[PDB]
Amino acid sequence: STIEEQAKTFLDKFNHEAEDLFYQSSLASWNYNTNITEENVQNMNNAGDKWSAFLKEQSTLAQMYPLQEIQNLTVKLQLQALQQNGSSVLSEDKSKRLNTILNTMSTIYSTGKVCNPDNPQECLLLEPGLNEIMANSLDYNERLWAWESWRSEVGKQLRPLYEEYVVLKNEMARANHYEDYGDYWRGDYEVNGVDGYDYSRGQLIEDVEHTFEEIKPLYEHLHAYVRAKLMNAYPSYISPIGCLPAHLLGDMWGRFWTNLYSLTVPFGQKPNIDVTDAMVDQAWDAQRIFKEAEKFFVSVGLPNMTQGFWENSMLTDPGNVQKAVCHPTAWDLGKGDFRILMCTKVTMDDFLTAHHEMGHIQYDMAYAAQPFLLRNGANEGFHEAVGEIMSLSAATPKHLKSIGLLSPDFQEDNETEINFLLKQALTIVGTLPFTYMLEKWRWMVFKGEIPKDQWMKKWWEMKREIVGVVEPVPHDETYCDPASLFHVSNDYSFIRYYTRTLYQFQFQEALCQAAKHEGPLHKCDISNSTEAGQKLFNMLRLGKSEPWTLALENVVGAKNMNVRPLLNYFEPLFTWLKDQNKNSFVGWSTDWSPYA
Amino acid sequence: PNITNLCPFGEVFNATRFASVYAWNRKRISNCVADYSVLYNSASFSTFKCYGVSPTKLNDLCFTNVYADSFVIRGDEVRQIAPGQTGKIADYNYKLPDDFTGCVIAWNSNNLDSKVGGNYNYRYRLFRKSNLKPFERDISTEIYQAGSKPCNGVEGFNCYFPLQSYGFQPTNGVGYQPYRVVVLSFELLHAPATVCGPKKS
Ligand SMILES: *[C@@H]1O[C@H](CO)[C@@H](O[C@@H]2O[C@H](CO)[C@@H](O[C@@H]3O[C@H](CO)[C@@H](O)[C@H](O)[C@@H]3O)[C@H](O)[C@H]2NC(C)=O)[C@H](O)[C@H]1NC(C)=O
Ligand SMILES: *[C@@H]1O[C@H](CO)[C@@H](O[C@@H]2O[C@H](CO)[C@@H](O)[C@H](O)[C@H]2NC(C)=O)[C@H](O)[C@H]1NC(C)=O
Ligand SMILES: *[C@@H]1O[C@H](CO)[C@@H](O[C@@H]2O[C@H](CO)[C@@H](O)[C@H](O)[C@H]2NC(C)=O)[C@H](O)[C@H]1NC(C)=O
Ligand SMILES: *[C@@H]1O[C@H](CO)[C@@H](O[C@@H]2O[C@H](CO)[C@@H](O)[C@H](O)[C@H]2NC(C)=O)[C@H](O)[C@H]1NC(C)=O
Ligand SMILES: *[C@@H]1O[C@H](CO)[C@@H](O)[C@H](O)[C@H]1NC(C)=O
Ligand SMILES: *[C@@H]1O[C@H](CO)[C@@H](O)[C@H](O)[C@H]1NC(C)=O
Ligand SMILES: *[C@@H]1O[C@H](CO)[C@@H](O)[C@H](O)[C@H]1NC(C)=O
Repeated sequence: STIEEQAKTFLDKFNHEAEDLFYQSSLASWNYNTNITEENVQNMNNAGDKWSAFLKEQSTLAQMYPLQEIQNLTVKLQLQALQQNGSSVLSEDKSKRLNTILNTMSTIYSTGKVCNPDNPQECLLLEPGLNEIMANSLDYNERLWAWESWRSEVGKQLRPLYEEYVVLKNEMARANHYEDYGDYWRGDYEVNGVDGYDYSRGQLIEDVEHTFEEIKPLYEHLHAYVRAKLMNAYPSYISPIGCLPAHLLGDMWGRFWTNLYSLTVPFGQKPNIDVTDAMVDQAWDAQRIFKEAEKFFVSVGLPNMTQGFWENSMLTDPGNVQKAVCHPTAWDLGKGDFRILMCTKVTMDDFLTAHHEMGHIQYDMAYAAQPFLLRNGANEGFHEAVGEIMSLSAATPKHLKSIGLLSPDFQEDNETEINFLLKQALTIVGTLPFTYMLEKWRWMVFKGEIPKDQWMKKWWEMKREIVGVVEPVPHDETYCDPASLFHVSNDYSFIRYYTRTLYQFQFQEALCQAAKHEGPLHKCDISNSTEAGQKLFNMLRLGKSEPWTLALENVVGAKNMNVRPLLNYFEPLFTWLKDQNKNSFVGWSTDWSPYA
Repeated sequence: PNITNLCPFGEVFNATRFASVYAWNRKRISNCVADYSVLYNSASFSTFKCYGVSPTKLNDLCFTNVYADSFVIRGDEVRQIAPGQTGKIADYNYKLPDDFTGCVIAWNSNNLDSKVGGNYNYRYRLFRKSNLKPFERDISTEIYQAGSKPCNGVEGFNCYFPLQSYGFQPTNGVGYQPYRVVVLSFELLHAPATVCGPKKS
C-alpha cells in the first residue's frame, strides 16, 4: 500500500472531525452577530482560535506526505490546500510585529477624524458626515478642503508603516517559494493539471490589459460626455482640453460615479421606474418579498429551499434592545444549515438585494455534496457574478409587469431605456480603469520596479493616462494617497472586482442565448426557462472540484475571459454617444493642471 | 380461535433507547400471531420498503421465526441499507445479503435524539481491515493501523481510533437528522411455521 491510500485515510479522518468544529464556530459567530452583547463576545473567541488551534496541527501533519507522487487529481488538489505554511514560515519575533502593524494600521484607518479649523472641538469620522459631505454637496472649496484634509491627516503617518509592511510581506513571499507577494495573490488563478486547461500565474498580467484595450473607446466617450456636463455645471473650472479633477467625481476616491447621475442625466422629462409606492399600496411585507424572490428560482428550475430557513433566519426588524448588525449577508453554517440576515424594508433596493442574497444561497446549496475542502467557487470572481446575475435579470420591466407591479398598460420608449442604460453604465463600466490602475500599481510596487522615491509621482502620472484625473493640489513625497482606502490598508486583493463584471456579463449573454430571447440584451430575461436552469446547475454543482477554465466551458463556449458581451450590452448607449458629442473631441491632455 | 398471544411489536418500535449502529440490537420473535397491518397502516414512517414479499400479501404466509434488527443512523445513510449497496455503513457496520427477504422501516426522530449542546452518544466504525460478511457484528476496539510501522497502543502517525461519534444538533436539516431504523427478516427453517396473522372471521 503506497502513500496514496494513506492520504485518503488521513483526509477521511480529518474532514469528519473538522465539520463539527467548523459548525460550532459558525454557530457562535451567528449567535454574536444576531445578538450583540458582551456575554456573546468571548464565546466567539473561545471558538474561533480553537478552530484555528485545530487547523494548524492538521497543516503540520500534511507534510510527511510528499505531494509529488500522488496520482489522483482530486486527492492532490484537496491535499494542496492543507499544505499552506502561511505566516508560520516567518520567525515568531517578526510574525508578532507583522500582526501588530496590521492591527495598528486597521485601527488608524478606522479612527479617522477631521475638525474644521474654525471649530477645532468637533471632528467628523468616515461615518455619515464627511462621507456625506463628499458625496452629496455642490461646492468646490469645501470639497477640496475635505479631500485635502482627509489625505493629509490619514495619508501622512501610514508611509513608514506601509514601507515596513511591504518588505516584511515580501520576505514572507520568498519564504513561501514566491519571488513576490503579487505571485502569492495571483496563485489562485493558476492550474497545472488537466492538459489543455493549464493556466499560469504570469498569463493573467498579459491577459488583463489585452482585454482592457477594447473598453477604451467606450470609456473615452463617457469621459467626454461627463466632462462636457461638468463644464456646463461648473463654470471656468474645467478646461475642454484637459481631464476632470479628482474631487468633482462624487466619491472620496472616485471608485463609483453613481452620485453624479443627477448632473449628467440625459433627458429627465420622463420619470424613472419606481414601484416602491406600488409595493406600499399593495401592503407587501418581508414574507411576500422573500417568497416572490423564491418563486422565481423555482420557476427557473433550481430546487426549492429547505424548511428551517424560514424559522432560524433573522429576516427583518430586530426592533428593541435586542440589537443586531445587519449588513446583508447569506450564511452557510455547514451540516446542511443555511440562513440569511438582513434588515429588510419595503423598497425596490431591498428587493434586488434579496434576489442577490437568494442567488448566493442557491449557489452555496448547489455544491453541498463535495468534500469539505472543495466547497467554494471555482475562483474568487464566480460567486459575486452568480449573485449579481439574478439582480440584473430581476429588474426588467417585463418581469415587473409579470408579477403585476407595473401597470399592465405601460409602454416603454427611447428615453427611459437610454436613461436606465446610462444609469447602469455610470456604475458598471465607470470603475474598471480605477481598479486596473490600482492593481497594476500595487503589482509594480511589490515587484520593486518603482523605487521608494518614485511612489507618489508614479501613481499620479499613471492615473492621468489610465483614468484621466489631475492633481487638485500637488503632493511630493510625504503623503500616501492609496493608503486611504479600505482594500489597501486591510490587506485585501483588489483584482476580484475586475473579473467579476466580465464573468457576469458572459454568463448572462450565454444564458440569454440559450433562453430563446430576441432583441437587445439588456431587455432579456431568464424566467420560465428550465433548460437555462439546467445549464447553470451543471456548472454550479461542480464547486471547486474542477479548474475554472473547465467551469467556463459548460455555461459559455470559450474558456478564455473576453469582453465582447460587455460591448454588446451597451450598444444602444454607445451608438447614441457616437452622435451625441459631435462637436467636442474625445481624449484628454495629460499636461493641463488646475494649479499650473 | 380467539386470536391471543400477540407478538410484542410495541417493545421494539417504542423502546426508550436505541443502540449504536456498530452494536445493533437483534431480537428473536416466534410462537405468536403477528399483525403487520397495524404497522403498514401508519403515517409515522418516512421509509417503508419491502423486498422479499409485498406488504399486503404478508398477512397470509408464515415462517418459523422472525428477527428484528434495530439501530440509529443519519438521514442521508438510509439509502445504504439495501441489498447490493456500498458505503461506510454497508461495509463496516451492517451488511445485508443479496438474497435478503424481509422489510426495512425508517423514521425520523429529531425531536428525541438531538440535543441543544449536541448528542455524542451514538458511534460508528470508520476504518476496518476488510469488508463485513452478512449479518456479522464486530465490536472490537483494536487500534487501527494504516502505515507500515506497528504502533504499541497509543495513537501515532498512521494509527487512528476506529470508532467515531455522531454530532446531532437540533438545527441540521433533513440531511443530517437522526433516523431510527428497524429491519425485519423472516427465516423459514425446517421447524413447523408458528408466526402468522389472525384467522379473520
Ligand atoms: C407506539 O406508541 C404509539 C403512541 O401510543 C402508538 O401509536 C398509537 O397507537 C394507538 C393504538 O395502538 C392509536 O390509537 C387509535 O385511536 C383511535 C381513536 O383516536 C382508534 O380508533 C384506533 O383504533 C386506535 O386505537 C393511535 O392513533 C396511535 N398514534 C398516536 C399518535 O397515538 C404505536 O402504535 C406504538 N407502536 C406500536 C408498534 O404499537
Ligand atoms: C480519485 O479518487 C476518487 C475517490 O476514490 C475517485 O472518485 C470515483 O470516481 C468514479 C468515476 O466513475 C466513481 O464511479 C466513484 O463513485 C468515485 N468514488 C469512489 C470512492 O470511487 C476518482 O475517480 C479518482 N480520480 C482518478 C482515479 O483520477
Ligand atoms: C513549509 O515548512 C516546512 C518546514 O520547514 C518545509 O519543510 C521542509 O522543507 C525543506 C525544503 O523545502 C526540507 O529540507 C525539510 O526537510 C522540510 N522539513 C520538514 C519537517 O518537512 C516545507 O517545505 C514548507 N513548504 C510547504 C510545506 O509547502
Ligand atoms: C418547494 O416547492 C415545491 C414546488 O412548489 C413544493 O411542492 C408543492 O408545493 C405546493 C405549494 O408550495 C404544495 O401544495 C404541494 O403539496 C407540494 N408538493 C410536493 C410534492 O411537495 C414544496 O412543498 C416546497 N417545499 C417547501 C419546503 O417549501
Ligand atoms: C441576547 O443575549 C443576552 C445576553 O445573555 C440574553 O440575555 C438574551 O436573552 C439574548 N437574546 C436572544 C434573543 O437570544
Ligand atoms: C424614438 O426614436 C425615434 C428615432 O429617432 C423617433 O422617430 C421617435 O420619435 C422617438 N420617440 C420618442 C418618444 O422619443
Ligand atoms: C375471546 O377474547 C375476547 C377478548 O375481549 C374475550 O372477551 C372473550 O371472553 C374470549 N373468549 C374466549 C372463548 O376465549
